[PDB]
Amino acid sequence: DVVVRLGVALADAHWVDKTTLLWPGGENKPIVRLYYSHSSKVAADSNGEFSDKYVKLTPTTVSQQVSMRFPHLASYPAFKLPDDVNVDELLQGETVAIAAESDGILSSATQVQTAGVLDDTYAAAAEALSYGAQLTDSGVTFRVWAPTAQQVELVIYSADKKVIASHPMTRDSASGAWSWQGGSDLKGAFYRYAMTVYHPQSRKVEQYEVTDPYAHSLSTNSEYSQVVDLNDSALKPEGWDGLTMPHAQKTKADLAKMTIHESHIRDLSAWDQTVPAELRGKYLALTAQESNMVQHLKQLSASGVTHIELLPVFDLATVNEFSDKVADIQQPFSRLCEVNSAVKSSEFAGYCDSGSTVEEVLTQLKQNDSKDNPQVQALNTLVAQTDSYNWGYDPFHYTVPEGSYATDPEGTARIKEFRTMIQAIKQDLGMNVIMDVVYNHTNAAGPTDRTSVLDKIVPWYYQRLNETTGSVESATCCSDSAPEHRMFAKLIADSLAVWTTDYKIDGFRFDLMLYHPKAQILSAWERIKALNPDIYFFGEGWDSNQSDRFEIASQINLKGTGIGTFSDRLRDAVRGGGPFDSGDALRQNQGVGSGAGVLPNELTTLSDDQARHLADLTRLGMAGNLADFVLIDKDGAVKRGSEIDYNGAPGGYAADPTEVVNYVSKHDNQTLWDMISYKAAQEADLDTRVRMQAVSLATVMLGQGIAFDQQGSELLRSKSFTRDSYDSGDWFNRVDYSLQDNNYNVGMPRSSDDGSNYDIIARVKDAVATPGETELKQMTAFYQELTALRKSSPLFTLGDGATVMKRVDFRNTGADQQTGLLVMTIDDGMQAGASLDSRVDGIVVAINAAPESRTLQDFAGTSLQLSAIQQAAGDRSLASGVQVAADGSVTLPAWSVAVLELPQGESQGAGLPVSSK
Ligand SMILES: OC[C@H]1O[C@H](O[C@H]2[C@H](O)[C@@H](O)[C@@H](O[C@H]3[C@H](O)[C@@H](O)[C@@H](O)O[C@@H]3CO)O[C@@H]2CO)[C@H](O)[C@@H](O)[C@@H]1O
Ligand SMILES: OC[C@H]1O[C@H](O[C@H]2[C@H](O)[C@@H](O)[C@@H](O[C@H]3[C@H](O)[C@@H](O)[C@@H](O)O[C@@H]3CO)O[C@@H]2CO)[C@H](O)[C@@H](O)[C@@H]1O
Ligand SMILES: [Ca+2]
Ligand SMILES: [Ca+2]
Ligand SMILES: [Mg+2]
Ligand SMILES: [Mg+2]
Repeated sequence: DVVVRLGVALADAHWVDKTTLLWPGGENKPIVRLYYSHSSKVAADSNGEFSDKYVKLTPTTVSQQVSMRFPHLASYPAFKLPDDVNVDELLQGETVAIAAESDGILSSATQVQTAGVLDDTYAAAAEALSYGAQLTDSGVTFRVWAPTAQQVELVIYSADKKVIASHPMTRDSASGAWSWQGGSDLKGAFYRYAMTVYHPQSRKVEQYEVTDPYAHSLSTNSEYSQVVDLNDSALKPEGWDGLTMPHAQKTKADLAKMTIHESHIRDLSAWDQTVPAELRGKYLALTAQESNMVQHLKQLSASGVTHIELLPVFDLATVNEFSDKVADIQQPFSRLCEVNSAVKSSEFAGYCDSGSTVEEVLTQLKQNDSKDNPQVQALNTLVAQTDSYNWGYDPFHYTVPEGSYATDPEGTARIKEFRTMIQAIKQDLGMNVIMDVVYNHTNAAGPTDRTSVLDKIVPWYYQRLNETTGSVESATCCSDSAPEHRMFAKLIADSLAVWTTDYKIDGFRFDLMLYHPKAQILSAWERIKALNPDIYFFGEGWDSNQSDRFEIASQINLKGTGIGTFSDRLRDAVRGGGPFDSGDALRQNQGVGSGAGVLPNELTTLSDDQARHLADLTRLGMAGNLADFVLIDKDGAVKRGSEIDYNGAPGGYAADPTEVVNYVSKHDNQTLWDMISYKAAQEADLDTRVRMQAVSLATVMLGQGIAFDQQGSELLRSKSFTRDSYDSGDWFNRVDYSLQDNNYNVGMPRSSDDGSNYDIIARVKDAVATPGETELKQMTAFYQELTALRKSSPLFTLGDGATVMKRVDFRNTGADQQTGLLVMTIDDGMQAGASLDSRVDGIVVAINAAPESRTLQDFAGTSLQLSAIQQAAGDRSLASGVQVAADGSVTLPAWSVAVLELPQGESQGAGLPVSSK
């Protein structure tokens, strides 16, 4: 045969199943071959010939199975391998697709992406097995999937990290998994997998030790995995096996009551001097029953907050778990200098031999901090490199608790402490627990990074790659994963199963769910429902550009599935603007909650029509953002929810309100208070802004969607205008449970991301006083009033979309509406069906997001009464000053919220029937 002669570039050939290669470079070329070398690079010798073995490819047509699996490759020129190819032999080393002209002169040569053929060859067999260090009756079975590795050894380490054994593992030909079976004496042992494996990024047969991707226990800072039996009673708090979910999640009416408090382990306790010092920033702070923080959460729970959602508490990578390598702001500046060489070489080096703590230094820097001298963030940006603080969207191991939140990060101790926290939240605080999970990316990839785990063990399989270059994509921020590949889908479901069964997690929030296939999220839900039939899944289902590779798990595509998604519709209508706003747009783009139209600031050009459009989105969201809900829009037109525009997209997208998570604040982007501070008119005084915060939250808390909120909205939480505070430390993320202030105006935010906002910040920042104890207590009262109202009646939380459509309506709609007045009715009368609430025949929710008093005549002649919960709050109520006249007319003061009711008599009454449209 013809010798190819006369280098390798890119990686645009795709070996997608046993006998199919997709490659643009082989088109119309007469000689197309797949060369391979076990132990070196497919390269030309001194002669210039390609002497490595090869498999010849013949042009062919893309099969239907291939086009279904990889629609983004379906137009690639297809080539067929001989049916007798030993795929397992080729996959052990480098493969290169080579095209040549009829004489054998090289036309192009490229590397091969093999994830498709790996799935087609091994995935079914490998999916039938279980992975990790698995303690059994007979002892232990280790198993790791590594279908391309040339060798795998199990390295066993002593407690002091001395090698005590290195065991060659046994490869299973059908699955490509490696196993090793031993005695029960290996319980508690540390271990890694010694890999000998070709990595296409380096084109080397690499040799390295890697922790177990199915690790369930770790040494300090995740350097070694550890054999554990999570069922061990020594790893459980007393009574763990009997722990029950305090809030039901079985029916859609159950789910709709979900009211989420999105929290972070350090944000909760890092500043609370009434938490024991040894527990600040730890899981166990939730057991400090006498602390300000825990007492505050207990009162929130009593008032109707039902779920704590935890920011990453799986093993993140971006905090060093070796305490001697970390300095926090409560510690001496001298400690910071000894762990942080960037500080020691900085303009702040003069503080190294001082006797001040870092937070004492930051405090003194506040007075002269400004846009022209952003020195608080200058020092804090250095502190952030070596402190204990990160949101943790940086996955190191998916199925071990984070070590730095434990009092002892070495070994199994963190498992019991994590469970002690979960038990404290459920049994002692009475709230369910949601975990934020981040399967959409890894912290790192490639053969060299300390935190690259999956991509060292099966290179180029667990990460999503560019079709041409083979580079790991970074749409997520970081190292994009590939949940469309079967063995990572399995890893995800197996991981969720441990969190569900062994840690008793009640629901899961999928970070960047839009990068997952719809089919994969649904398959995971099917598998977890077998373990916990009431588990709830939701996530960020924005529109993504992965739609060319598979049907994405988005808001639109999840309609009717029961998987929830955050809604950005009510969020942006009430907050104003969008997450991408910068500069003067942050002030111009007022929301319903900050007086769009009705209380304009000096920069906005918002029209009355535009303000009323935001109210349409807000009403639609209060009714659960349903595609088929019927309302009267700003022009008097009859519209389904899907016909209300949201930046060119159909606004209403859901089938049931339990598919919609409404919110006006979250860990991402500016806090609600900082948004109100950007947007409020200069003449809106401090007490008005507090009511703006409460009016904004009322659209969520009194709405039919699931209610979600940021830890501290009830305390007017500020991040000093920081938009993206993931690494902004204790300083900018502070929540003060002693109620002295809301952390506003503690220095200009990080210049790298908010520098473009310094001008507008300086112009708005000092408009009114910073909240103090009086305002914090009044906001907490407002907040607990809203959650208590939501909790008090099943009419707020109907759950079923058809039931919402049969019962929920709006008044003050159309072209003659009073702008900013949101009036929702919920029917419990005879035309709705059964009475769901024996105390009332109907409810009216009136939110007057306006600086005028408003009078309503819609309920004239009815028996309407102000809710007793709000009457009991007196002049501290959001309904303070509301008047219900004899004739049924109702007057609301400025910036007020009233829940009114028709009292139910001896039999079900007429109620508030939905108007015909
Ligand atoms: O150094 C790694 C990575 O750090 C930074 O990315 C972080 C984001 O800045 C931060 O906002 C957070 O992003 C997550 C959101 O909080 C979450 O709600 C959702 O939208 O997913 C995001 C990604 O998980 O965390 C990331 C990762 O730590 C930085 O911006 C990146 O450039 C950098 O590569
Ligand atoms: O991924 C890294 C990224 O994380 C954070 O950005 C997130 C936004 O904060 C968050 O609002 C969301 O953005 C979506 C909009 O909300 C939605 O209305 C629509 O426009 O889609 C947007 C995403 O396409 O998600 C992003 C992505 O996580 C963080 O703030 C960034 O700094 C960081 O770069
Ligand atoms: Ca940090
Ligand atoms: Ca793409
Ligand atoms: Mg960690
Ligand atoms: Mg009733």
